[PDB]
Amino acid sequence: QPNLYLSANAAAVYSVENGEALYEQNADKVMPIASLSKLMTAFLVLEAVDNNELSWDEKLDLVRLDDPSAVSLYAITQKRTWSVRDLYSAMLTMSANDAAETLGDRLDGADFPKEMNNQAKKLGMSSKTTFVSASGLDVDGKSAVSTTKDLFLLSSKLISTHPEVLETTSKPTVTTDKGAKLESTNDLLGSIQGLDGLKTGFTDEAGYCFIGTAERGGKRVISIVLDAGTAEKRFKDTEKLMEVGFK
Ligand SMILES: *C(=O)[C@@H](NC(=O)/C(=N/OC)c1ccco1)[C@@H]1NC(C(=O)O)=C(C)CS1
Repeated sequence: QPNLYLSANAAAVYSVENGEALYEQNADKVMPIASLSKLMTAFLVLEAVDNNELSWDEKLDLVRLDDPSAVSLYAITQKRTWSVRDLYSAMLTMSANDAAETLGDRLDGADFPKEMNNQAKKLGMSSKTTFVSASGLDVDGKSAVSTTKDLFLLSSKLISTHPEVLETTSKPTVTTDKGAKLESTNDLLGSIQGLDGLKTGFTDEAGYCFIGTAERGGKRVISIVLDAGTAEKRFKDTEKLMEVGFK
């Protein structure tokens, strides 16, 4: 494998076709993942719509977060009622934590972390993965953790099961029906040709994290960057991983 000099502590890029690694650094090491948890929440929201168990047009009131300081749709808008569609978009574009928690609570109430971990097992993720909340916020001091290998398995399963997820994560801005603008945290959209996802994350413990995905000519790759040093460097790391991915 090539000799990359990444900011990330743990990183890898995989070809979706055979699931095989084109670069791996610390790909078995258990890492905090933070807002990357929202990809499991998206999967379960998309499953519930397909199962005739949830409506895109259902109106829900945002749940209140124990810390009013965290990134939240409510603080940006002063608007409490939102459709499932817009909460889903907010979760994936700007990483609104209260959107993610409102969706998880609607799906399974208090038991939603159990459902995330049940589904982690069904998707082939190892027992090193632990989800604690729909948003990736710590609960009872407990943090969501995984590995780049398990994160790949979740990502590729999300994309092959619900390809329409990329219709949301490929957009630099999502405008809801009523005109609210939801700006994506993925600053590489429009910079790498073929890049259409997937999810950012950051906490002090997790560092700056990003799962990316791009397809050129039938070939899809998924890159995972964990614990980069700055908000810009997880993207510079991704640029290097995409270059290896399409070599
Ligand atoms: C997901 O990781 C989420 N992070 C936080 O809400 C958060 N938690 O700290 C305990 C935090 C602290 C400082 C900034 O966020 C979203 N992560 C990011 C990002 O990927 O950079 C943004 C832009 C929205 S919050």
